[PDB]
Amino acid sequence: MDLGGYLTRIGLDGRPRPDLGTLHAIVAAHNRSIPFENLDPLLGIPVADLSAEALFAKLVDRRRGGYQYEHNGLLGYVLEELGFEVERLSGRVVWMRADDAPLPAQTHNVLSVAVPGADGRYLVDVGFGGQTLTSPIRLEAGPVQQTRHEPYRLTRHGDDHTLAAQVRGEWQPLYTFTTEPRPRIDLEVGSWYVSTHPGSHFVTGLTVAVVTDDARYNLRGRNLAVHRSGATEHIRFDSAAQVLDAIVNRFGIDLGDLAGRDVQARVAEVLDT
Amino acid sequence: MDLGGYLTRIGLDGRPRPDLGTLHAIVAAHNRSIPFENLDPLLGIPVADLSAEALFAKLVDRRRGGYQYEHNGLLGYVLEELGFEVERLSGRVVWMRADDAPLPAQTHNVLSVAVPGADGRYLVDVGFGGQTLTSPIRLEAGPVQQTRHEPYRLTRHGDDHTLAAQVRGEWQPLYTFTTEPRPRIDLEVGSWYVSTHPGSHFVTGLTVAVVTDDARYNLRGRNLAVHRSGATEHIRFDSAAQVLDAIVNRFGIDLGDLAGRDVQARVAEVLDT
Repeated sequence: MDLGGYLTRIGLDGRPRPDLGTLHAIVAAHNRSIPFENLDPLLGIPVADLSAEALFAKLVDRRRGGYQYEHNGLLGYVLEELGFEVERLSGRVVWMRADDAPLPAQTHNVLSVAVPGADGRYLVDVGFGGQTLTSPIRLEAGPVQQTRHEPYRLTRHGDDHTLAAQVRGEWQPLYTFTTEPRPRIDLEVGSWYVSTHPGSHFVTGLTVAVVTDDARYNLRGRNLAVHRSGATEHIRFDSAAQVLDAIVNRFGIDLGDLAGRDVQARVAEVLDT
Repeated sequence: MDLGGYLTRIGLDGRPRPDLGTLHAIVAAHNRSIPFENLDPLLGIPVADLSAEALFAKLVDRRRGGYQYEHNGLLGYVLEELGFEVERLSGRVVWMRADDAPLPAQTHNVLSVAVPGADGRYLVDVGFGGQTLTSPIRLEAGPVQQTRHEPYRLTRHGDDHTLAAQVRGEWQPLYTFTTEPRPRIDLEVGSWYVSTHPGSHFVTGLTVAVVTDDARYNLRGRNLAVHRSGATEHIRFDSAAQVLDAIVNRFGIDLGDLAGRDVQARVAEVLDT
């Protein structure tokens, strides 16, 4: 594949080896280089094709970001090519959901990754957005595990795992998942739903995110949240133009890709959704 | 009156001539260089002495900021020494007060400045905090006047003037005042009230502010608001430690003269007040 293109995109060079050190370095570089964004579903463009060709073309060659299926799909292919053993998993997002809420749809995709020298498996997820994992963690229920940012924890009931993050001193469940490997088509059916259902969070508004060594950035509509050590920031943009400026210059997304779609007018509709 | 310390403090040099250009330059330099702060009243230290000796020693020599009486007190002495003619005025703060609110106390102090060779007088106020005037304006009721930032406007009913600012598109009355010149003692009585009454805004919590060319900054307790072109920001500090960090490193306040008074514990008490 075009790993050279991917490695350049994320600010690495040369062929890295399939070891744990490389896994950490790639996750960190991906985190800071390729943003989470849902401009395609926002603009009525489905995310239907999760092939390597499609994902490299968009997230690497066209300097766009993507959402969960695009991020982890891409990284899945990259890690495989490099020599890691990769299974694609699906999950249900429970973030900020009430204790008694209906069961969510399977709308997430994460990776279970092994190094050739079988020291168990690692959860890898660079596609959850602003609160995405910034390190690989051991796919092992029980222990609190440190990362490049906040502590995270896996717990399980049978094969139903829950990933939680310690967000500003408070533990928050993010999503649940099983370890049953999923074929690409089942991920594509999920992605069709998330990118086209008129009630989908990723159809009804705009989410853009990126994570640097120092901070998590998460834009929803006009509202940019920043979580840094010791402080939160909330930046409220006045209008769609400022949002578009942030998209291009803060988040590094080329909107030339979306010529003739009236991005600015659609962003205006979702400032507060 | 040595003015060299003051001029260095605000990032100017030499001896500027008492003209309109100098008045604009000094206001702008003061705005960015000496912050609004009420650390003394917060810590039970009254602001009682508005002599040149007291105000220069604190706001210049000790690299502290100050509140309304200290700012406009200091600038009044500076402007007189340079060859301007200065009257000190008092006023009542009406910002965000209901139409049927009781009459406020006289808690503000502003300057009416005559520039040699120029008609009329100029309102100068570098002590109102985050929304303080960033240009001198003509002390003339009626016309909308441009500043380095937003438009401001004086209006008059009898001898009571109202200063208003167009804040993010909305006209907001800030304070009322008369043009009766005030003796220092009457200002000191006001400052005694503002710095010692247990219900005073400047006794019950922490207020720090500064204004740069690009933004207005206003901190209350743990909450920093920023108004800039196209956006507002709200930064929430985790604890007093980060607030003190901001006081020293962002606002440039030397806390050395407060050694031995446990500034951090007092700030901790008022993060949410």
